[PDB]
Amino acid sequence: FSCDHSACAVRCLAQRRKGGKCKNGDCVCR
Repeated sequence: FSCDHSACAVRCLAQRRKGGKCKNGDCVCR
């Protein structure tokens, strides 16, 4: 397990969230 900024970034931009960022595991989308 490892909160990758890339994975979240893509998973965010793909969910119509203009991407996001990881926070100690919590993938925030903004």
